[PDB]
Amino acid sequence: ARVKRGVIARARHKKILKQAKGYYGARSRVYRVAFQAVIKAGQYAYRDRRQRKRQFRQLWIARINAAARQNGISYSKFINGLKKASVEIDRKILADIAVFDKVAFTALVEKAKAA
Amino acid sequence: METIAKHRHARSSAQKVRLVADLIRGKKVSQALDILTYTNKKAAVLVKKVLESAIANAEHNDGADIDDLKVTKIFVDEGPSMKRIMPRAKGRADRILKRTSHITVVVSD
Amino acid sequence: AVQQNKPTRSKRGMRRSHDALTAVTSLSVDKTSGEKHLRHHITADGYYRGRKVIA
Amino acid sequence: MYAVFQSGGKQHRVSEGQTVRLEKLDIATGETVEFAEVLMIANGEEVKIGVPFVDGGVIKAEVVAHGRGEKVKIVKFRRRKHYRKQQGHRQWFTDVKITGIS
Amino acid sequence: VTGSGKKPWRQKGTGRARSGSIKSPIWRSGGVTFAARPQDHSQKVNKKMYRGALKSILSELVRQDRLIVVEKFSVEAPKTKLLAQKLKDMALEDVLIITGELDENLFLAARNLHKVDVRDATGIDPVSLIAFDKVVMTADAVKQVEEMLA
Amino acid sequence: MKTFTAKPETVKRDWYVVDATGKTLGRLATELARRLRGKHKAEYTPHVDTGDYIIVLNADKVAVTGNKRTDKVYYHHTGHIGGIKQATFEEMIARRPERVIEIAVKGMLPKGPLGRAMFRKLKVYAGNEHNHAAQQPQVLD
RNA sequence: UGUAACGGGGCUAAACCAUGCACCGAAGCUGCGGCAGCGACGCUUAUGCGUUGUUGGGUAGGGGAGCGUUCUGUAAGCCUGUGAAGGUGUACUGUGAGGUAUGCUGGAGGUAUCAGAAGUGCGAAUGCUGACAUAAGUAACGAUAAAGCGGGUGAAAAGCCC
RNA sequence: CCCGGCGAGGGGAGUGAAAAAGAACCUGAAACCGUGUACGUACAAGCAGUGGGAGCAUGCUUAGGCGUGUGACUGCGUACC
Ligand SMILES: [Mg+2]
Ligand SMILES: [Mg+2]
Ligand SMILES: [Mg+2]
Ligand SMILES: [Mg+2]
Ligand SMILES: [Mg+2]
Ligand SMILES: [Mg+2]
Ligand SMILES: [Mg+2]
Ligand SMILES: [Mg+2]
Ligand SMILES: [Mg+2]
Ligand SMILES: [Mg+2]
Ligand SMILES: [Mg+2]
Ligand SMILES: [Mg+2]
Ligand SMILES: [Mg+2]
Ligand SMILES: [Mg+2]
Ligand SMILES: [Mg+2]
Ligand SMILES: [Mg+2]
Ligand SMILES: [Mg+2]
Ligand SMILES: [Mg+2]
Ligand SMILES: [Mg+2]
Ligand SMILES: [Mg+2]
Ligand SMILES: [Mg+2]
Ligand SMILES: [Mg+2]
Ligand SMILES: [Mg+2]
Ligand SMILES: [Mg+2]
Ligand SMILES: [Mg+2]
Ligand SMILES: [Mg+2]
Ligand SMILES: [Mg+2]
Ligand SMILES: [Mg+2]
Ligand SMILES: [Mg+2]
Ligand SMILES: [Mg+2]
Ligand SMILES: [Mg+2]
Ligand SMILES: [Mg+2]
Ligand SMILES: [Mg+2]
Ligand SMILES: [Mg+2]
Ligand SMILES: [Mg+2]
Ligand SMILES: [Mg+2]
Ligand SMILES: [Mg+2]
Ligand SMILES: [Mg+2]
Ligand SMILES: [Mg+2]
Ligand SMILES: [Mg+2]
Ligand SMILES: [Mg+2]
Ligand SMILES: [Mg+2]
Ligand SMILES: [Mg+2]
Ligand SMILES: [Mg+2]
Ligand SMILES: [Mg+2]
Repeated sequence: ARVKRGVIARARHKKILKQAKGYYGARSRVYRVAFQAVIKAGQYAYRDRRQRKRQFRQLWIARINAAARQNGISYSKFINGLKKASVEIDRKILADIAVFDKVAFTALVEKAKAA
Repeated sequence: METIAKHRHARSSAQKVRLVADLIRGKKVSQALDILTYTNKKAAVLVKKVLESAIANAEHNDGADIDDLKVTKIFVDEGPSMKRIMPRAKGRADRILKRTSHITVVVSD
Repeated sequence: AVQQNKPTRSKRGMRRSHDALTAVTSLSVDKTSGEKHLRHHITADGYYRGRKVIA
Repeated sequence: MYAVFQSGGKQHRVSEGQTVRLEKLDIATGETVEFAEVLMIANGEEVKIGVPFVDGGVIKAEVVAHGRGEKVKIVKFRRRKHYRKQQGHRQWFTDVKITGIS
Repeated sequence: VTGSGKKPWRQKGTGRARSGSIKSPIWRSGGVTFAARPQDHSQKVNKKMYRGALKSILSELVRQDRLIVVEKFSVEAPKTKLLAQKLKDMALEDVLIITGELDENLFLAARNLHKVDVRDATGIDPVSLIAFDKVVMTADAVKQVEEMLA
Repeated sequence: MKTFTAKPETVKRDWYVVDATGKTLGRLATELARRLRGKHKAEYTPHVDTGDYIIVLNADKVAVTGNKRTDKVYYHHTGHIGGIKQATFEEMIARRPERVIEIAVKGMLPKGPLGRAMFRKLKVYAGNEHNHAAQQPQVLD
């Protein structure tokens, strides 16, 4: 028996165009172009789930290095000082304590000074 | 009242008429009627007739009151084209489109 | 001769920006009859500067 | 009053009273949990570790929601090598409300 | 397809895509690459497979209790009014009546009745026995089927 | 949780003065580019112009080691048919002593709108005098 | 074509040779989840596993398990003017093909389940047909024999009539 | 009836259950061209996305948190067959 394939096409195109919804020019409107944009977007989305973790880790270290040199220590010594006193606090939090509770960040720099 | 009036299958193109439309928007009917009198385009005569329609249209049927009438939502929409075959040199044929436009106007207050 | 690959709605818009023809916004008023007309042109009935100069 | 603790292989800087999301646990939906994995307690006296953990620093929390996250789509695609691979993911979470810090 | 052999346009020269037919499947009108022919869809079933299946489905009706065995079952005259009423006393509805001694009276007045289907014991079927909810067999009919299948 | 990104409106900036008499160009221009960017501050963000305003004065008195007073060339094209103008570190100090520090900072800053924004911060002067006493700019070293 | 033979700034250390201790740095490795593929077995029995070890980049290609479409059977059953299909949105849900429920439009059909059969799924073939873009309101308006003014007609006249 | 050239076309009134069923007439997708509304956009370079992300425009229950749209600036990033 014959199968008209008109209902199903638009179903699977509309799925894709709805993902491209937002893109500039044809990349939004036109299926052929959108399909590529949607896939490349996926590739990048996958690729940057990895880079998200790196970028933030740089960004924290920068904050900590800045915050330490206010108190008079370079990051490399500050981390080695913390690790030598078996301190387990990660970068993410150190970058938060750097910004927020500077009285608490000061005491970490003393805690690290011992070693 | 919103009081619409329009010309469908208007024999001038969309882009040419849409150029005149620009001169009438948020504008007082009395002021807009004058402009189109002293604008020199074919589309001016075309769009005037539709506006001058819309005012009588508005005053007779529903709204009354000619003084307070501002042209709100005038817009031109590309209508059904008509394909004619202009022959070119060396035996090749070219489909020239005799384009048309739908001209709507909304005269409210 | 010929395009490499097609322009957009945007560019085509950008180009057409200047095609917007200006209005008159400068209608005269004839002194005697009070009719509106183009400056330095006669009126449609047949006046210019408050004097009939046409059949 | 705020404190720092590890749970889902990663730390969380939490205050007494507020809610926080963390990686899934094997606990009931409306049941308390006691973390003895505290790394820092900030107050007037900023208590810190010279060892693994403080000394007698407990964190009581109350489990609220046991939900699944937002969908994350995964498109592995090689160009000109006739290969694509669609895939999806909704990572689990546990949401907890902090009652007290000791 | 009803069309010319003629190459619509020559191979090269023109900028169009090389063709040699207006009957080719990739053109609107004329094609269908793999057009089906009238074909015999029926298949072989082994005697013993068929018999074994009828035995197997006819054995299951004893456990289901769909099979109703009866004595001298025959309507008085060719009238649906009697047959329709006599199923209420026996307390049935959607049936397959099977008889050895095929009475015409019983057949005539069961064409228009849809949930009833009358057969001869010779003409029992696989799908027929399975499809209908109840089944009605005469003691002669079961004697004939028993002896036929063996 | 998320990390604290800086928010322009809340950014309390500071003004500084830098005497460039007897300083090494690169060693100065680095230390400027660190500040202008705002990495010395603890609330640093790589998409926000957190860094401070600096007034470098006595730009003509800047020092350079070796033979770079003569040998350091400053090539720049004119965007024209074959116009490749050059200038030695002497000739640059004779003409425009501000340019020297400005280029050496501009090279060390990032490219892009934020990069150009954090250069506008820098204010270079040939003379010891400056006209920004209204800001009370603190002496930086 | 332009510095153009450190990637740039720039550097007398920010170059080099040697010793030491730091740190940064990958989808490597460990941490906490979640999935699948195998092979041992506690002895359960047709399987959860108390587990255990393990693997899981992939073209040609080989091998598994599925989604969906139209059609036929269960079906004179079941859902539908107290709103079907189609169109269009939204909110959930599944590892994926996809599903589920519902507001608008539409105004009459639809089809569970498990089977069966295919004209069964398209972005490319200078594919085929239709529609609509682009250049573009651009070139051109077909002979360099030439028009001008008045009056008429008519809504309107360089082009019609006198 | 009304505007209009005793036109084309339209608007009211009226038939009908419905006239965005009015002869192009069931449904009415897409490309394509429009009109309003929100944000962005005239010192900024490049497969135009993606990860971050202030601002701004907006809805909910609460007296504090969430969602949708836009996306300044910024790391990475040379389409598909
Ligand atoms: Mg059919
Ligand atoms: Mg889909
Ligand atoms: Mg010819
Ligand atoms: Mg090309
Ligand atoms: Mg293009
Ligand atoms: Mg443009
Ligand atoms: Mg060609
Ligand atoms: Mg055919
Ligand atoms: Mg075929
Ligand atoms: Mg640069
Ligand atoms: Mg040269
Ligand atoms: Mg150079
Ligand atoms: Mg390390
Ligand atoms: Mg594999
Ligand atoms: Mg591997
Ligand atoms: Mg069916
Ligand atoms: Mg159907
Ligand atoms: Mg359906
Ligand atoms: Mg289903
Ligand atoms: Mg099954
Ligand atoms: Mg096919
Ligand atoms: Mg197609
Ligand atoms: Mg293909
Ligand atoms: Mg070609
Ligand atoms: Mg072509
Ligand atoms: Mg065609
Ligand atoms: Mg065209
Ligand atoms: Mg041109
Ligand atoms: Mg030209
Ligand atoms: Mg021309
Ligand atoms: Mg010509
Ligand atoms: Mg000519
Ligand atoms: Mg004349
Ligand atoms: Mg002439
Ligand atoms: Mg002429
Ligand atoms: Mg007439
Ligand atoms: Mg309607
Ligand atoms: Mg039509
Ligand atoms: Mg109908
Ligand atoms: Mg229609
Ligand atoms: Mg447009
Ligand atoms: Mg600007
Ligand atoms: Mg560019
Ligand atoms: Mg550009
Ligand atoms: Mg880049």
